[PDB]
Amino acid sequence: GIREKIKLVSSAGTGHFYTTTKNKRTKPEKLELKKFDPVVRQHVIYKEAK
Amino acid sequence: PKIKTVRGAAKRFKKTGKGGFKHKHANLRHILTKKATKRKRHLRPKAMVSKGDLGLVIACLPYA
Amino acid sequence: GGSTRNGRDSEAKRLGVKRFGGESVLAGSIIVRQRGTKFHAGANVGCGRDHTLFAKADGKVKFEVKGPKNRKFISIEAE
Amino acid sequence: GFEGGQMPLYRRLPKFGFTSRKAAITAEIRLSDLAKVEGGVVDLNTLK
RNA sequence: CUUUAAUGUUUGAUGUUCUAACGUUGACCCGUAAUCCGGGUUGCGGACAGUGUCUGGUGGGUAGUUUGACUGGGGCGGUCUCCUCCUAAAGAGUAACGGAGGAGCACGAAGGUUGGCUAAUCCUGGUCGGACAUCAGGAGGUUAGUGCAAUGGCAUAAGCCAGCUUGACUGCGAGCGUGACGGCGCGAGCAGGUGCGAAAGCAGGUCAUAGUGAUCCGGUGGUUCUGAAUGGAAGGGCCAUC
RNA sequence: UGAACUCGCUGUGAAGAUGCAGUGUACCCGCGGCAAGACGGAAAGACCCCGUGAACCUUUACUAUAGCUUGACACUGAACA
RNA sequence: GUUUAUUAAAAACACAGCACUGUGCAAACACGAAAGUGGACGUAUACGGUGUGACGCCUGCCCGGUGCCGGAAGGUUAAU
RNA sequence: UGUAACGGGGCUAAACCAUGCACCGAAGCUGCGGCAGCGACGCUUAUGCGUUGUUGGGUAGGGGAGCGUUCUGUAAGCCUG
RNA sequence: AGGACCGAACCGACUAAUGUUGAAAAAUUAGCGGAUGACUUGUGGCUGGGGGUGAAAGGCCAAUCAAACCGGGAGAUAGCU
RNA sequence: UUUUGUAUAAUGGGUCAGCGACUUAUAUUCUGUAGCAAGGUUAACCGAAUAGGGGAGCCGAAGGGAAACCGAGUCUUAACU
Repeated sequence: GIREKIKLVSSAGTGHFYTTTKNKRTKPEKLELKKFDPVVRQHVIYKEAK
Repeated sequence: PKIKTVRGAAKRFKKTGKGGFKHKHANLRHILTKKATKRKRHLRPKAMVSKGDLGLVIACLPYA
Repeated sequence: GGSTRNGRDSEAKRLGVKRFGGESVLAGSIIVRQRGTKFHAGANVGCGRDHTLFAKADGKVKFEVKGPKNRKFISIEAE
Repeated sequence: GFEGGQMPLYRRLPKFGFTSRKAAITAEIRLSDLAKVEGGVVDLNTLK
């Protein structure tokens, strides 16, 4: 869809991913963006979009 | 001949006691990341037809 | 683009005129691209990102002819 | 469903499947049914 | 791990030859001193052909069908959904192939939060200086600027600048504005948790409005709601998505 | 072929009226001829245009196929280069 | 000579001659749930078919685009 | 095309302008006869009478309610050579 | 000797008058092209409606043609007079 | 009959007398009324027979939830809210 959407997992990798509007097409930059993991209901670091 | 319930409505609605039909509603199957988060929190709960919007629906669903 | 294209209506309305009414909350104004040209008084907030003069308590509208410039006061208070 | 144009309303809305098939073999009774039963026991064993 | 021959061998093709499959537009005899045809006897061909069958290719020779609308007519040109100003009538509703400019994406900052700041333009002075850049002084200015068109606001700046920073949040939501409806726009506030600030206080992005297809289909990752005899399974439902 | 005992000019006009208004004129009914009219009688316009209509014709536009053809297969056996 | 029955009688169609591509005989060509029959009792001096157009004497250029024939050198590549 | 750009005559005032009082002027206003509907005031409750007030042209469509026609029953009745 | 050539019949329907609810579903009148031939005509027969037959005209196929006749599907279908 | 508008030289009348063009079941919602009422109704069919019998089925009386699962309650979830 000309946006090539990315999905990351939490620090612990448990439950489902977090889908995000963060783009990879136009610029190479840091993918860590700190988001909510609903298994702990806490804000944590997010990793690996593959 | 015994009069037929229309397939177009029969496989899209759930009935009630008092009247009005309960259903899942649109815009919650196709490409979710591109849609607003407030909208996705408003479409998660299912929808219902009220008595003022019901006449059009029983004209496709005749039976109890 | 134009001519014509026209840019039909642009969703533009005046909405809040005279004493008005709302159940528990009301918009007060709807006129777009407006910040402080109509100034906030009483149970409301100043215009910004959504252009409204939103009031969080049921009130009746009162209109002034003067303010800090220009910047005429629009008051929303209970009756 | 025809309303002059702009499609019948049900053609905008998603399908609902997943049938349960137990209601046609389910009975519903009020407190004043099976209430005497010749002093016997109510159990659904072999009704034929 | 190369390129290739022979010894061995798997599977095809072309050619030759034999004929316990099948052809003869070969003859003779019998039906019958019948240039139809079968049978009978004997020659000639031969796995070629022939006939049917299935999958790919090709193929109007034949059969059915399609080929959007506006356009002060046709035609070249303009146009169909989304943004913005006047026409537009000092409630409400609003047209033209009237006057005039744009969108179908970008940005991790032009953001959040705390603390600071303020343009344009012209002359004089000045220089690595055939013309832009950076500055100093004087006159003058909420006329510069804003990711982009236009429109209006904007200094208590929403314009640029430094520290920390990601609320470009999850789950809920009283509702508020709008169109005939679908649908579109805005959202107090509560609960969870993290972030800024000494703190009172504040953060669900961007100065606002354009940046995108309802559903049916199937795929993708979790669950254990369902699942035709029932314990598993396939397939569906939810949850999370394309 | 609704009722007919159907005058001219000018106005009125679905505006190019015999017939509505005014004004000038006109014996009635025939017959043999005359022919300016009665938008003469004949044709529920042929013309042109509209139509997501119908048909025919252009054609490798869409779809299906006859025929052609590589492969698989049945009548089907054996050997060699 | 032939001709469009009732609106053009011809510059229309037809025989001549020329060219070309097929066809070895159970020919190529043709109609058909398919025999059979027509090609023909003919034999490439025959037959099929498409052009051009009797006669006399003749017939310049382009093979990039379209089709057709052989290859698929080089590409793209089905079935099973 | 022919009275033909008040329809036409009369008219040098009988035209043009505005002024003062009179009159003519609808199916309505207004009076009466009659009807249906709405509601009061006086007398009276077979239920009417008396007076005053008031509405009554209505087509796409929405409501109310009669008279004939035919069959079937009444009809073993009622009319009829 | 000859699709030579004049001229009737014979085959045609070109010229002008005429007809076109006619003498007629095309011939009444005088001319005209062909007239032993790629001719005509009496009898019998063959080729059949997505099928024939044309020196082949979008000609003709029993009143019917860019596609004949019949009954049936059939009360096809008609955003329309 | 039609239309912005028709005496319309607009489509339709020669005439007498006849003909000539709209059914009700399965299913349903509101209305009217009839029986009975938290109940009403049987279908096909048996039957002395149109009496009586036939409650399978159907509609209504209790919902919430994807469904499992709960019930005057119930779903959503970390959820009190």
